[PDB]
Amino acid sequence: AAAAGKIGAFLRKAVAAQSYGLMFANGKLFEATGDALEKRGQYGFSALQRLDGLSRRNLAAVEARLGALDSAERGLKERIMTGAWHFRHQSNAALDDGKTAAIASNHLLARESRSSGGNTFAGDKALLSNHDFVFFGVEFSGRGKQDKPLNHKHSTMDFGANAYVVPDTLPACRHGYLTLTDHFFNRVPGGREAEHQDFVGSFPQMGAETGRWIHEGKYRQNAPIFNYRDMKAAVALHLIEFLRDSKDAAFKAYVFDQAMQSGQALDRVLNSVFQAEFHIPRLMATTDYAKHPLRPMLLKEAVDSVNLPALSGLVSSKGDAVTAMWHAIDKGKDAVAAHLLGNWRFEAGDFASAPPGFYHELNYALSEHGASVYILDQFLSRGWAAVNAPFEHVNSGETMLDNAVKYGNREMAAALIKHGAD
Amino acid sequence: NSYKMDYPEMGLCIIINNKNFHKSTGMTSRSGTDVDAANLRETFRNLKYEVRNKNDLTREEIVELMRDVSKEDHSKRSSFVCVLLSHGEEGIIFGTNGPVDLKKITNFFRGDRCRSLTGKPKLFIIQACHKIPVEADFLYAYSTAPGYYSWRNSKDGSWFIQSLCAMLKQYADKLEFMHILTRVNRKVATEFESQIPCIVSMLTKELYFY
Amino acid sequence: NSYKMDYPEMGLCIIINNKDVDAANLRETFRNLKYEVRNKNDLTREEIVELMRDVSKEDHSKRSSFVCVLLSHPVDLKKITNFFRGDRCRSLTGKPKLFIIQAKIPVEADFLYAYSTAGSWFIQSLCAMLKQYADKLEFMHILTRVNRKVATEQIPCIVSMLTKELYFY
Amino acid sequence: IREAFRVFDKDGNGYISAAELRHVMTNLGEKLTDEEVDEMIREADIDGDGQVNYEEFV
Ligand SMILES: NC(=O)c1ccc[n+]([C@@H]2O[C@H](COP(=O)([O-])OP(=O)(O)OC[C@H]3O[C@@H](n4cnc5c(N)ncnc54)[C@H](O)[C@@H]3O)[C@@H](O)[C@H]2O)c1
Repeated sequence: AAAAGKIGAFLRKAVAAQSYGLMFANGKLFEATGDALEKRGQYGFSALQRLDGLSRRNLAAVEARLGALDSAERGLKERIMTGAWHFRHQSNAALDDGKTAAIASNHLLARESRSSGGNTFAGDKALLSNHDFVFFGVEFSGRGKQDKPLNHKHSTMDFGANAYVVPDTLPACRHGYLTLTDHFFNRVPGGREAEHQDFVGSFPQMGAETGRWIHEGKYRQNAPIFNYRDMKAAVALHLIEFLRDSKDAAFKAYVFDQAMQSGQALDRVLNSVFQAEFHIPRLMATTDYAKHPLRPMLLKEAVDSVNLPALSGLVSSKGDAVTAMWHAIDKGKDAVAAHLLGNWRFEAGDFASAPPGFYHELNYALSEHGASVYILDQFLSRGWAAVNAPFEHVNSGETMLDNAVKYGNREMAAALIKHGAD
Repeated sequence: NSYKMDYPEMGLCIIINNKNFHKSTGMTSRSGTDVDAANLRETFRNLKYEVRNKNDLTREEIVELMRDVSKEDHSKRSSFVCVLLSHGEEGIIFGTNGPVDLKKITNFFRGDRCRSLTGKPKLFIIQACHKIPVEADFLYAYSTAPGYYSWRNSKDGSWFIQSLCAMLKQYADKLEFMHILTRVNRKVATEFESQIPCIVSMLTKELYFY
Repeated sequence: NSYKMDYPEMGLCIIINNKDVDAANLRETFRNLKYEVRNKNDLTREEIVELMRDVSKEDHSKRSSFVCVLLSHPVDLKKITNFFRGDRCRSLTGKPKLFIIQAKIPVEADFLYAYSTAGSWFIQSLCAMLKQYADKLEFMHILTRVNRKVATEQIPCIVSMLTKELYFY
Repeated sequence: IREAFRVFDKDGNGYISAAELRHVMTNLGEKLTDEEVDEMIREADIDGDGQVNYEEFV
């Protein structure tokens, strides 16, 4: 009965180890800084305890730089480390399933057939290899998860139009880690481009200090990472050190008078000095969350992060059908095209000129670098594309088969020789 | 004096755009670049030029087509423009296969070897990411060292190209040419830098697009 | 628009001669522009790097521009330009630093190196156009006419990074 | 270490101790979500997942 709690926690510990062994085996910082682990298919608890060892040294090092402190800022360190935190995802995909939230990593999502469209690049999977984590943005206000997120933006990106707020008391958060900046862009935005200009604007001449001050300027990118235990002390203990090396009236005005009002006078302090980030392991699923529609979704991102129920609600006439089809022609959205080909009835006269915002003709777009073969097959064997017509605007004088053989696409060259002549 | 660009049409505009690179050489994807060629094609074709866009050329294709555009004809043409957008680091443009030195491109356009183009401008806009060949009436404009540290909100275009296209659509009808390139230097320096383009000019007269 | 060229006093024009009528030709034509002329005669092969370093030590804030006519026939300018970078030479900020040279280029904020061939044709034409046209044309156009005259009678190569125009009146 | 070893009371046999019974106990006894349970079961799945062979996970 209650003995199922041990297995329920032991396996949740087991699943989290592998997403940490990946980052501590791959990646280059941990190789260069001595924080690397030998590569192996089956990890153990060596990967998990290494985070504990590395987070303490990150906390100890910043602790030693400061003295014994004083009673003035006890209303700061104790105020922060005894508050309530709520993380926020802000993604454009469908993550509801009625009354759950199956938010998945990049490695899990790409392990099988996916509905991807996130914001990972090469190097992130090479320099760090933290693609097996679910990222979150922190809120320090401590209000209810059902009221609103007042910070609609991370460092600079607006990752989506649907925030998924979760309490930090969830059992799945116990194995994440915190970083005071983006783990790959170790640079706080400062003053001019930081959000909430009504706050930073009223307080000048510290925005230069918050401007671009990187963290752990030892290897210029060796970002500090903290455990779940140490994630609350570090955001406040680092805040004091930044204050100590600062000179202003906001030093004493709204850092030691906001302790009574830990709402918009504390969220905006910590969200401007730092840029927090939480990394939950492979998957985060819970029935305790909130979905806040921040802004109405456009049609472009309903195609990129494939969301068919929202996309079907967006299109109203055939005019938006071809525009959504032109979006699917790029990015290689196989699933979007199949959905659109079942509802509307297109014609070769539709795809005769690139609509505004598109820089390539129909024949070039189909044979681009990352284009999809499924849409090419459904265009050639439907009387919509001329297989042997040559390009007339960009790289002129060539045909589709030239693109396939330049970029080395054997699966597209075979498709072209079959469905056409070339 | 001036170049007397009253010929029946102005010369060509050739745009070379390299974004996807061979993984053997180890180059970044360099996204957000096809908008630049869109701006450049519309801007230069606006005046009188015959734009020829050429995406993702090779180490040999860049050299070969220049040897083809050099020796075709220019007796009825007034100027000549070339634009290079690539991922070169040194003063050499990197092809998708291998690095190519700037000298080889311009050897075909010297007055010795391109007598159809003599006494006429030969512009060269280079946007890398300076072994200049000395010859009269040439003009090179490098713009190296990007890296303003855009976050995951990736840069839409590039500072130099958008500034060049912006200042040239209105001012390039009464304001000279070197009076425009200095403004491009200023706009990048002031509004963008919270490294800078160089204007290696060897023109013997002035240049007016009207 | 253009550089503001009406300071109380005008910048130095240190003419580092080396080894001759062109030097006297340069002295008279830059005196007419209300400059301060400092002729230094023949120096060593390492010359005086401190000569212009000490120039970068006074208060140029009352001086509107700067000219260094390095007329020679093995010291690079990278170890000379570094004294006028604008951060360690904040006195000379946002104001022209012309380097007329006649026998590697350091990209900086506001510099202009008019390097030329190995009185000579370059100097004779350079002084003549400033004598005639230095009332309507900016410094770019005088350098262009000088560019035409030298080649049509082995060519000057203007390299400029100035963010504004330049007028001597 | 032994507490988590011997907590697997619902075993029946040494090597054969889960089959799919692990799927049954987690979603019946706690409030775990099925999307996460199946991913949890994905690990330690060699079609029989012997208890002792999974204690080399330390
Ligand atoms: N999302 C954030 O709030 C956030 C916060 C801090 C930092 N970052 C940084 O920016 C980058 C962006 O990462 P990311 O969060 O966009 O994710 P990602 O690049 O790793 O890819 C995940 C994508 O899959 C989507 N997805 C998740 N579950 C799905 C499901 N069940 N069905 C369909 N789609 C699903 C997610 O919305 C996201 O769009 C990260 O690498 C990280 O470096 C993001």
